[PDB]
Amino acid sequence: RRRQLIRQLLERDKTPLAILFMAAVVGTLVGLAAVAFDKGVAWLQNQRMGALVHTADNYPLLLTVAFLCSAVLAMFGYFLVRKYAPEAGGSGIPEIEGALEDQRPVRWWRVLPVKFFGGLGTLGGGMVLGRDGPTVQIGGNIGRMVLDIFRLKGDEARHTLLATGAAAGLAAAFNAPLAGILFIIEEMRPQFRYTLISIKAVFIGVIMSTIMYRIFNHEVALIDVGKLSDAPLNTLWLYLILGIIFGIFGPIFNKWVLGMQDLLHRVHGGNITKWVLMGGAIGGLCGLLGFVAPATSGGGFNLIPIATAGNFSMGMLVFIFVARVITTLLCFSSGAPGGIFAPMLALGTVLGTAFGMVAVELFPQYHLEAGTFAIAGMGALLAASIRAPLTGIILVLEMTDNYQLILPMIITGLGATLLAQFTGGKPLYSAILARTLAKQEAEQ
Amino acid sequence: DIVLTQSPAIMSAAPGDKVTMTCSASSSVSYIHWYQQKSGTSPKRWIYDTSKLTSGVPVRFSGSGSGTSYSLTINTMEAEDAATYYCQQWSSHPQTFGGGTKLEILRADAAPTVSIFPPSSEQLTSGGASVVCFLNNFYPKDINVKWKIDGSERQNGVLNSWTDQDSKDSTYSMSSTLTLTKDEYERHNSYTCEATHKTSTSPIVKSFNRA
Amino acid sequence: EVRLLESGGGLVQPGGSLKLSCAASGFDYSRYWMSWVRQAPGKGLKWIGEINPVSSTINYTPSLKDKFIISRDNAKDTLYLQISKVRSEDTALYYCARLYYGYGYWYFDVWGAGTTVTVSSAKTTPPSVYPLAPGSAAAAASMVTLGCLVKGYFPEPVTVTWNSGSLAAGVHTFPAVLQAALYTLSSSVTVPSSSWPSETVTCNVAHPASSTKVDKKIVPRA
Ligand SMILES: [Br-]
Repeated sequence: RRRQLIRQLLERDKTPLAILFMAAVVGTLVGLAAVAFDKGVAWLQNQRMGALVHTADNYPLLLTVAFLCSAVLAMFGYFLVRKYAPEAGGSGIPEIEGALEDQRPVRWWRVLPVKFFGGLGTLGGGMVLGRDGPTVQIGGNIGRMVLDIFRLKGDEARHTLLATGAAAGLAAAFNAPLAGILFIIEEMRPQFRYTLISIKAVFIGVIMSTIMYRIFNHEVALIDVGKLSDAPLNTLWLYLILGIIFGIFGPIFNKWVLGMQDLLHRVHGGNITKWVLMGGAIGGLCGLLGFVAPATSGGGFNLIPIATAGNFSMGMLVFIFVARVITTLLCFSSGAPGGIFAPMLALGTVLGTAFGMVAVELFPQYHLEAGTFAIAGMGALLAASIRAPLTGIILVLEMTDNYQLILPMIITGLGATLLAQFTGGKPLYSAILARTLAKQEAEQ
Repeated sequence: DIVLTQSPAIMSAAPGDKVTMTCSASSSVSYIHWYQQKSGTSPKRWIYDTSKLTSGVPVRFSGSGSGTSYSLTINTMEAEDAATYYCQQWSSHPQTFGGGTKLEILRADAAPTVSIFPPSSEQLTSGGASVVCFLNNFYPKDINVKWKIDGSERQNGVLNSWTDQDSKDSTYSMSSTLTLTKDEYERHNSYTCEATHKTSTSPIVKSFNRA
Repeated sequence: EVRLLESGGGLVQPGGSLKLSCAASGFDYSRYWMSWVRQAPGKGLKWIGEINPVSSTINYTPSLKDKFIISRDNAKDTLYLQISKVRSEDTALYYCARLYYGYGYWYFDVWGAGTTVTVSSAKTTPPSVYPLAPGSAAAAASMVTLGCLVKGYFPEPVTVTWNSGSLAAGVHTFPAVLQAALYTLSSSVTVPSSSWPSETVTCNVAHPASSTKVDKKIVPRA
């Protein structure tokens, strides 16, 4: 074996120029795609508000134009998937994961158009789902497309270009280049076997994607939270405590998304029509609550500044947590196209500040700021449920830029994954590819 | 709230000699701080978290302790170490300081150079008569002053005031002032001020007669 | 360097109120918790309160409702303390401090010089300044001690120098004592018999509370 590795040690990182260059174009397309998707979600969201002003006296009629406007776009997105591409429901990260384990196709000729348009319907109606879900699966399939159209052969090329696509997807959805690379390296690579994924190439496309976004998105941060205070050593144990509660809740939240997947299938039975009207009902509740109580609906990125700044009561904070747990399940367990990441960031922060609020009142000697605990709980449900702590950590850091808090973010994150494991939880993307693979055999 | 009680509320010690303050808390306390204060100037942070010196604080100083008893010590004291050292806590809320211990130089005994003054013509013209007595430059602090008017003790209308420890010669001083009316003053002739120190059994009298 | 400058202290009548100020230079006055600690006439340090950089947190010591009111204006880089219903317990040197930590056990990092608050119904009064020259049949020795008595002023402080502060060696001023709502003190200066009465020693007194500057020449009696 020894002489074989002196051979291979000397051949390390020599990615084929063909794959390097193609990973450039994959990154550029996923960029424009994600940018396109983002502006479409935004534009539908504004026109629905401009409807609520055409109708701003008759509060009953207003509440109805709320419901119907989201119900329609919801259905349209629901319908697009079950008629033309059912593997584009939900997040789609798990599908792209199976594509890398070579047990699931990448039907780009169908998914790109349905996920894009079907997502815009459901996201642009204001249901609580993230841009991530669409972009990442849109980006993988743009990888597969670029592969087939140039007919590049070999296993490096297929798994690389599909990784670099799903990477550049997440990066473009969050403006987080490092988080994109770390997300495939930590979570999306095939996890039980060696692989041929060039990470120089993943890096090449992530760059391209991030510049694409920057061209059409300069000026404005997804999440502006300002520079918070520091964490004294003698306050660190408080974050390990915050971790443990994330690490018991983490698995319970997974239980709920899985059981509510079951529970909602019992409603429509699988019937393409009762399903699409069930999604019209969910969409419309979200567009109604969008008007009636915005902190319960939508992706969640807006309340993140407010909650970190301490500008919510704890009364309101408990309201939003229960409420957003509920809309989050109903939206993501129903199968609508749309990610689970960005609502898990919001869910996380609000619980985080609520801890900090209690913690501030209990130890004035610590000179706490209730908002640092918010930053440390943002990627904490990502750690406890997705079991991608290193990705949540760098994702939260890329978005909120308070590096002075890296230690407490780590400490809450590790405690989340640690108690997640020791409590008996399973990685949630893994536990649903599992189930779609478990039926993709139990029908034989 | 926590009550810090510093032990030698006051104390002297010779230069090049090892001193040791105490800080004793009603309940348990972690990572205590110590501020040096010399009269006329703001407190200075000296030693923080039970143990660490501040950038500037020379290495003679040091502290240690745990739970309920803490301390500061000066391996070789200087003359410039004369000040008041306040221990302070914030393990619990709210934060509390101790009473302080003042630390003063210790020197060789010195006798007071006693000096008596009659009322100025200025003050008499306004009607009052203050007779002032300066007891300057002596170690230790404790001294007694007694007034005699025409050789008779009298104790009403007298007010004294000690200086704090001098910088240069590390001595003390003390003034004594008997005030009478111009009219009480003019009834008598001899006024005397008697310093009783420990440098002697027989007091240093100074005096004047108006004639 | 780092500079903390308190102003605003003076004489207050009982049950009145005041507003002390603390001006910060040489560092970012935001990012820091600020604090107030006062030291009463000859007693220990006592914590008033503190304010977080955003004014979202303000904690006071155990003491009534409008007690004190700490506030901060990071725009002009000064910290404030209003005391109301001022009783004599509030006669104190008031210190302004900047807070910090090490292991997280917070401490009083840098302090200001202070301001004094006297609360009293006694009325401001200038000093009458009298020379102390040695008696008629004075025992003329190698050194001569002279004085001047600065009598019946209010409130504190006076400042005493000799020959505009040239004569620094050999001076003592004693702590002022109070009686019948007025203050008295004295300054001794020992010089060589070579010096006086050959040249003139003078004591310069200044009592700004009453706008008093006065210089009293010492000249021998009889
Ligand atoms: Br999914």
